[PDB]
Amino acid sequence: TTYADFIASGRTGRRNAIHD
Amino acid sequence: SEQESVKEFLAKAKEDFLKKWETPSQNTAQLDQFDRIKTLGTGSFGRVMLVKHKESGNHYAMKILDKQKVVKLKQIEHTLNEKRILQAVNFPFLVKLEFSFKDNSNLYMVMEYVAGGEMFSHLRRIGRFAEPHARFYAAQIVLTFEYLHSLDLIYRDLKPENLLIDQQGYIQVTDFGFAKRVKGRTWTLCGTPEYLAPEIILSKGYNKAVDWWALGVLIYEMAAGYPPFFADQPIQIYEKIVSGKVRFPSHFSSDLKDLLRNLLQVDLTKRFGNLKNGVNDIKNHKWFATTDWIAIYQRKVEAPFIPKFKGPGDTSNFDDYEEEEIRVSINEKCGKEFTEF
Ligand SMILES: CCCCCCCC
Repeated sequence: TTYADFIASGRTGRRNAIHD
Repeated sequence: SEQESVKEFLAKAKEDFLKKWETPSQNTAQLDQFDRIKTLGTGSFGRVMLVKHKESGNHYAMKILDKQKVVKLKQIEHTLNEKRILQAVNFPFLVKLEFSFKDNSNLYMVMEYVAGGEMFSHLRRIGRFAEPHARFYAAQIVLTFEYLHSLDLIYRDLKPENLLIDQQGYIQVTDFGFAKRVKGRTWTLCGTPEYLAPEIILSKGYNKAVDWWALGVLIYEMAAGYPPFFADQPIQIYEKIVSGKVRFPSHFSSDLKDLLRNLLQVDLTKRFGNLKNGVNDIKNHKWFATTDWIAIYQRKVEAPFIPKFKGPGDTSNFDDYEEEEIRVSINEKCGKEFTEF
């Protein structure tokens, strides 16, 4: 499932902003 | 009739804002006046701490930016914007800036403490919000952007990590680090990968419309429990974003999918919020047929969820961070650069 895919991904934690 | 009261309200709001906008507050406190309790969060250039004001006994959240680090990451203009704007705004769903000041090494912004924690925490915990629950949050965002946009302000950093839940279950937007006042187009590459509009990624020059796209991402993420464009590396995210293909989970209502397909519209010229009816096309959407905007604004609606608060100064709703002692140099650092702060 997609949810399961998200859960295993590297981006489940807090996401920082980019600027450059 | 309803539209006219808004227009008037907004009008009066623009006047108050301009007054503060032109003559910003400055050096309203000193480090010595507070006790540092705990780090509530971490961001890209500085940190946020739970603090206590010696004289009054109230707690606040204090944002700390290191002047030199700000300088190295080219965020000077952004930092001046953030403070100048926060001090001028006033809306029920925005964090109130209490005090601001600086010292040899840093910049400080002190705001009201919002104990409920980040929307992000709960969402991830619960996994996903029920539509009505999400609609309740989205509504607040709609009105907020309505306010902000009317002031020529662009937000640029919407994401659950930036929405705090208050004692009453309502949302408080924090982190104005990328907020900008601009009449016209803007070109900076800033935001959070998952939430970036295609025009930003495509280096095309953008306006207030990026905020609406972001609102689309937020709503999908709240209801599905995962963003519409996810991957492990940013580059892959940007590729999915640009591509213009969205899939919806089987549980989304037809209404929701409609709202979403219109918000997540790759073509600015077709994107809701960026058309003749402006915000109205959104507020008028069938998905929000049930919402009493006024009541939301008034905070008369019952919140679907209320975080648990065990005492003033309780940090239960926030994650734990490693403590780093703040150091104030003997030498003034980057004075010139932050004169106006
Ligand atoms: C007295 C009700 C005014 C409505 C507020 C509008 C928010 C943008």
